[PDB]
Amino acid sequence: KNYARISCTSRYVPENCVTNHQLSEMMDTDEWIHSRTGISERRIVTQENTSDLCHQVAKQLLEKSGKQASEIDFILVATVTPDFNMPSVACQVQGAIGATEAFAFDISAACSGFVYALSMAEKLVLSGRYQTGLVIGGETFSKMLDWTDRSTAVLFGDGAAGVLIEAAETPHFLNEKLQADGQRWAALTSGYTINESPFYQGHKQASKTLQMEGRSIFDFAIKDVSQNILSLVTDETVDYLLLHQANVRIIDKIARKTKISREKFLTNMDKYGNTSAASIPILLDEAVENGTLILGSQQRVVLTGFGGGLTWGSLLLTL
Amino acid sequence: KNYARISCTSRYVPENCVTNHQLSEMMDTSDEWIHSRTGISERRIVTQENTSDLCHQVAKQLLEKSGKQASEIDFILVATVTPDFNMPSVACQVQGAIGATEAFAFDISAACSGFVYALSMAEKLVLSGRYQTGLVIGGETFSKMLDWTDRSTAVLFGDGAAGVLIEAAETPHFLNEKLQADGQRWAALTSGYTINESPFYQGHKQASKTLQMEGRSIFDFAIKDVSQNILSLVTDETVDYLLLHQANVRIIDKIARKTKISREKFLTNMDKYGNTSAASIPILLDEAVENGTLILGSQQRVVLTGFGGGLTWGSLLLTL
Ligand SMILES: CCN(CC)S(=O)(=O)c1cc(C(=O)Nc2ccccc2C(=O)O)ccc1Br
Ligand SMILES: CCN(CC)S(=O)(=O)c1cc(C(=O)Nc2ccccc2C(=O)O)ccc1Br
Repeated sequence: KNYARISCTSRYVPENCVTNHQLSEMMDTDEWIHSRTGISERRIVTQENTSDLCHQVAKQLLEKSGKQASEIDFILVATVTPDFNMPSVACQVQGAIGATEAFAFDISAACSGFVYALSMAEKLVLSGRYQTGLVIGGETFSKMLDWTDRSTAVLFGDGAAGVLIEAAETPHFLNEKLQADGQRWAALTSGYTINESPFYQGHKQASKTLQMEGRSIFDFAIKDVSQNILSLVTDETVDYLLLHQANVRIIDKIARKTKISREKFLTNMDKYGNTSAASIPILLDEAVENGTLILGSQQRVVLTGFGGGLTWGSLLLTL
Repeated sequence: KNYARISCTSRYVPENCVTNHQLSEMMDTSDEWIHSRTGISERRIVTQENTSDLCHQVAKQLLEKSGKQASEIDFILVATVTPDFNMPSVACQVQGAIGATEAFAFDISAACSGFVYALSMAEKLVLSGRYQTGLVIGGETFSKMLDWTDRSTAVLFGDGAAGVLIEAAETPHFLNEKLQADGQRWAALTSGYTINESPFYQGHKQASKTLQMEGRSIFDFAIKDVSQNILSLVTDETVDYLLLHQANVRIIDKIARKTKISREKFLTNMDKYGNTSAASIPILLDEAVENGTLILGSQQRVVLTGFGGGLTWGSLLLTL
């Protein structure tokens, strides 16, 4: 019994809802934002940090699935906006829910973090040493954004979602391709921390607040992510695709390039905008609560993420 | 042929070298004060390199020493809690600088247990049959995260990195592992907080990024929980050497006594490097291979055990 499947899904975002309207009044930018990106509103934290969000997801997953915290063999969080560098968010969550038996760590892979982490989760299970784990992508990008730069401030939201993953009799994780190219890392940065020790003599002026090269990542998505997807499926072999919800125009393009039915690409960024590592799991959980996807349906679903790094990767799983 | 094994090791620390003598003039205290407390004589401190650079060198050296081509690498894991950016990972930055164009890459956050956590992870990856060659580097630039006025913590840490090449093998090398965590104590050991000053945030948080360390809580923690962790894998009979996080030799002394394992088997490293966090074990590992103390493909029973922020701890039992 070596195979793994997703056994439960859960999401949690902050109740504070911020509209393009609100952001524009505040910024001076009207809903060219929506036609530009497919975004209408995101959720923004007013009191929560990232562990607060991931906690909720962890708590909900235990509730809905009816497992004890002590069943969890491990907890991976894919974030790039953790409360601290140390402790990891996962350790904070692991404490908060009393999963005494779990080891936990965070995975740093930007918008690919949830796919990378679900992939690593699958390996931890295939080994036979671990049966049950929680994988959660969570992010509070609002504390990284320079809110007076309308270029990006409008793009990102805060949120969190994840899944419970347990061992199974039959395979579900069918294939995967994980890729990266740090020869283009310049294109999407955040969270630089400046060394001001008495011994440091560099005066590097990297930003602490997020910064992206808009044209580069966009171009990178269409060409590279499209090839990565086609590396796993054609239209005949996939039923749905949950892509990192970073821009609806990317979704459109990737669909035409890949010749995969546009209908099959679920969308979400209208309500949540770009929540990075959280984006796929949020979408996933909505689609399940919508009734679009059903655990055990055997629907053929590919999850594909892409973002800073640069990183990208796809999973083909039968649900 | 799906068993990970360590096929090569290497390490890199900045050139700038800060002796107790120096800190003691700096911090206005004595040579002996520093030494008595830490058990350390000198340690390396960056002056122009970030974690990504220290890891770069490591990867670079593992490539040259193993005579492997970067294009052969399938994955790069970096254990670090002091990255250049949160995004991109140090792992990716390294992956760019060495043209490992075929490898995917990410960071693992698990503080002073990172290397062990990460090594464990590479085993699963290789074990799956999807990947055969990977770099697993622990590197840390913790000097940027200390209040250098405080002789209490700042005299403890040094910078640097070091890691291993892992390759697929016919015969299993990784025998047993136990990874543990206790987030109910995460307050004990913290760094790198980052305050939300968004226009929407109405919370009220102070936030030195500078480390906060509850000394005796984590000292007693290490002596108790680590010991029990080490014993669930081996006893004195079934181990040749143990590579532990180099936090403070007195922890290594007390743990030896609890486990009832020969003290000479616990390799020790800290005089000249100080506490290098995720770096500590893989640097100890490369020195020991220099000495010839450890010999690759000898079948020496070895256990690498880490413990640190989280709280995290964990041990790998592998055959060298
Ligand atoms: C030609 C596209 N341009 C406007 C429609 S844009 O470059 O300004 C732009 C371009 C992107 C983009 O390509 N984003 C990403 C691409 C890959 C991975 C992650 C992202 C992300 O936004 O997180 C998002 C928003 C805008 Br506005
Ligand atoms: C009672 C112990 N005291 C002096 C012997 S101490 O708190 O100053 C101290 C206490 C520790 C310690 O307990 N460190 C750790 C414990 C668990 C995990 C990691 C570490 C680490 O320092 O990396 C290390 C050095 C000193 Br000096």
